[PDB]
Amino acid sequence: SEAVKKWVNKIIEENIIAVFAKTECPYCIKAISILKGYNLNSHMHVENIEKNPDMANIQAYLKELTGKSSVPRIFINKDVVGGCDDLVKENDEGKLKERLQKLGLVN
Repeated sequence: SEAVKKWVNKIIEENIIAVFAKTECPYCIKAISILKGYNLNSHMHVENIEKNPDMANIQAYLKELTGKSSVPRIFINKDVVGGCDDLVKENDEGKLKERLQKLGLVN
């Protein structure tokens, strides 16, 4: 409960780019690949919450934070990006690059 929330928080707060994912999910894989395409590997953490005894608790907390329980769930500098579709929209429309520029992750 408190333990789960603290664990999720630590992932989000200690990594500039935090992705919560599940096993063999093409939208998780696509989102992570897009982010690595910006050379973000050094500041990215991917957590597979399907391989976790508390998956449902984690998903419920992600829904409390973001409005959705599904993965992938993507945070950038603690800001909610959302899922892969949200990432695609931001990427295509220049918003992702702008985010990353403000973080010094992209020129």
